[PDB]
Amino acid sequence: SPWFGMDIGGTLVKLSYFEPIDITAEEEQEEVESLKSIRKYLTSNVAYGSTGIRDVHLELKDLTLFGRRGNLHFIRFPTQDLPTFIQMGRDKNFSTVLCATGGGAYKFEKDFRTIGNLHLHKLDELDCLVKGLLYIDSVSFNGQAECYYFANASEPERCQKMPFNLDDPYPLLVVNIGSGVSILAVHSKDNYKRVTGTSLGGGTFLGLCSLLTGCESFEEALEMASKGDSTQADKLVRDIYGGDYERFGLPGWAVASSFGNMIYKEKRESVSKEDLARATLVTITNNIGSVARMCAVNEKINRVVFVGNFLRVNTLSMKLLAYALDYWSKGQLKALFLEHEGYFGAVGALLGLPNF
Amino acid sequence: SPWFGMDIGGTLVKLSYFEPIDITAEEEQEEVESLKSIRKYLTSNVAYGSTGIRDVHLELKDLTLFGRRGNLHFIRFPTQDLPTFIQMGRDKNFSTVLCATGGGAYKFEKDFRTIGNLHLHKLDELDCLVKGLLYIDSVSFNGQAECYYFANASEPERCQKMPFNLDDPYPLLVVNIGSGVSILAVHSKDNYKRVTGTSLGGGTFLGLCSLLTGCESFEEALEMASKGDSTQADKLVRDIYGGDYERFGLPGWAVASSFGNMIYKEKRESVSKEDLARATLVTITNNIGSVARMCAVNEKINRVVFVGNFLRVNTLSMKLLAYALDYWSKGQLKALFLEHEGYFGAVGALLGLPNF
Ligand SMILES: Nc1ncnc2c1ncn2[C@@H]1O[C@H](COP(=O)(O)OP(=O)(O)NP(=O)(O)O)[C@@H](O)[C@H]1O
Ligand SMILES: Nc1ncnc2c1ncn2[C@@H]1O[C@H](COP(=O)(O)OP(=O)(O)NP(=O)(O)O)[C@@H](O)[C@H]1O
Ligand SMILES: C[C@@H]1CN(c2ccc(Cl)nn2)CCN1C(=O)Cc1ccc(C2CC2)cc1
Ligand SMILES: C[C@@H]1CN(c2ccc(Cl)nn2)CCN1C(=O)Cc1ccc(C2CC2)cc1
Ligand SMILES: [Mg+2]
Ligand SMILES: [Mg+2]
Repeated sequence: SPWFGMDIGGTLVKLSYFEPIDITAEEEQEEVESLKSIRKYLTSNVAYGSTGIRDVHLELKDLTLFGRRGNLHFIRFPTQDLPTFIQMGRDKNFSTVLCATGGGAYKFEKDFRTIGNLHLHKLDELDCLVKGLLYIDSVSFNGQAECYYFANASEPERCQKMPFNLDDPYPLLVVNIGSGVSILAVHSKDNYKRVTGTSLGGGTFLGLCSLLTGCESFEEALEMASKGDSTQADKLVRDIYGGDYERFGLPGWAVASSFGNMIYKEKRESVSKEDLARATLVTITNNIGSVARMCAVNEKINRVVFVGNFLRVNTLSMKLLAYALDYWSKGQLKALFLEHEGYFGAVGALLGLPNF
Repeated sequence: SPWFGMDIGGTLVKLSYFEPIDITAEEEQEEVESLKSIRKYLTSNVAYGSTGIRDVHLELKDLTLFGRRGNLHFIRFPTQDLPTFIQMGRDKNFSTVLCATGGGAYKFEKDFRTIGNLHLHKLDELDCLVKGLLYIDSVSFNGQAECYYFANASEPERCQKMPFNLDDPYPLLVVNIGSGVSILAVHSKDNYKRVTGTSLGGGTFLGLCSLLTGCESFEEALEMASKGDSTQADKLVRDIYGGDYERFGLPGWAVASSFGNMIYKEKRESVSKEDLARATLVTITNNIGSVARMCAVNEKINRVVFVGNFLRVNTLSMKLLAYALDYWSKGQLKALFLEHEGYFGAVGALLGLPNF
């Protein structure tokens, strides 16, 4: 049986697949054509159907897992297309213990059981996130750091991505930005809590963008936002005060009211779709950073790691988060990021396989 | 000189006016026609021009202030129309010490000084809020409680507005929902801090609503929202899990992703403008309640009072706030509201008049 871990989220399915590379001669005889066909299909394609993608650059090579050497692969596709995945799974010449997490492990349990003799084991979506994150960081990204930060995030001429060491990772605030946001306080390998969450997450960015701009993809939304000026939509401190609000240390450039200039008909008429995309991104990202900061201060944790796919190919939000956390905490908190940010739940699920 | 206090916000100007009612015979001789004309104009009209409104139901009658008996009046108009107000102020037969707060006391300082021999004294917008709130509560609302809560906010068949006693008001978390949000921790009459704020406030509700629905007023936006179903736009916990997320006590009805269903083209095509208005209101209100709760827990304050004009004629948001704070704090925090919620800064400004 192939070794998969699966995180079925509200928006995306993430799949970790361990490809053995130490297959012997007698081991290839004792394996069925369908097992060979699935291994060949997964490793010889980087697009699967019309919406599946293997993130080739994330592959972990020559990993020893469960006493075998192999490569760990990272694949994603829309949860909306899970029926197609399950149909392909029921197809002839494919007849497995599947560790699954995320909400969809429960919602689609009965659908996975249409695959004959498949054994589905549901695991908790935040327990899998924790052990996946700790595992990838422990094995490294092919010898490079899994974790990084933006050095000198206050100065743009200096702000550069730099590796960050998490060899003693506790305590840790994990901010999981998916469709919504979950915020976790990790005190040990076996001691963590969901301290809170927010419903203003990646799905809010994509949903509002689509309504406001007509964009048809996450990437198109980000490309619109990169061209925009959020201050066309947002009311700033200087629009209210005429400059800084000195008494409480609020700089004139801080957003006083997100989309607050859109109360004026003449401004709604002059704002561009790119401006609205950028205002949506800034609004969502700042609120996440602000909630993360309050949780860090309350939990007394100074390391905040942001994960989830809201941040993939999204350097705008990452830099905004890095700069904001540093500025508003007056340097007391650091924003940390992880190369495998969207996949930790899927890896954690795969790690539960020995328990079955 | 008439006794005014003025709070010039990013969206609305609030004006408190003290009308003396113990004017003697010899006092009426020694007063100028312009002073008489302004008193008559203010007390004989409830609409001023096309956008000024006197909130007659809020009037405090037979108040003793600065050793005089009179009535305290509450008037509001859009900051956008302040040029008209200043022009009327420069008009002949109107030729005052004006205590002003809010950002616009600084932004429009030079404009107020076009009124000859007017003396403008700027006061801080949150210091004025505190002393105004404490003062109105101390004098009562014509003998009724200024402060109220929604009893049994978890049960709708029982949930009713009830008076709340703030005779010993400290400590207190004050959540000021204007264009944006400021959150204050009040420990004594002279000891308070702005613990944080959020840029997702009343101007976000009105701005996003106008973009999403075409509504042209705050009241039209609220009326649209009252007819809508936010779950048409929002992705709920049960849309992701199929039911409750038991492990972390998240009910199926909780919003997992605000506007998160709008990532699907077919749902954007079926959602109504009323649904989007309601989703905007729920998103803004829940985020405010959530931020207020984190601040209360961190500050160790169990009384949270919500003020600002986002909540005027807005019982939907008030009940949402009451229910949410009670539910998510498991009954440890109570949402408190104030009858004069939009005007405390203007009253605080007026109270600074003796210092000049
Ligand atoms: N190709 C993509 N398609 C859709 N959303 C994308 C894509 N790439 C990035 N995103 C963003 O990533 C978010 C989904 O992140 P993800 O961590 O996979 O959440 P999820 O697990 O599907 N949801 P959840 O149930 O809340 O944990 C979306 O809301 C988008 O903001
Ligand atoms: N007639 C109205 N016109 C505009 N907004 C209204 C009106 N009635 C209620 N509101 C709401 O009340 C909000 C303004 O509240 P308010 O407390 O007066 O803020 P402000 O002082 O003008 N802004 P700020 O500079 O942040 O303190 C608006 O954003 C709307 O959500
Ligand atoms: C429980 C928290 C805090 N909520 C409030 C609301 C009002 C108040 Cl007064 N307090 N808290 C708002 C919603 N929440 C969330 O976690 C939303 C949420 C749930 C579930 C997910 C992921 C799918 C797992 C992602 C996101
Ligand atoms: C300083 C706070 C917190 N901000 C962040 C952002 C990122 C991070 Cl990481 N942390 N905090 C977001 C903005 N803020 C505000 O107060 C916004 C704000 C300013 C001013 C007003 C009123 C006009 C007085 C109303 C509202
Ligand atoms: Mg997820
Ligand atoms: Mg204000």
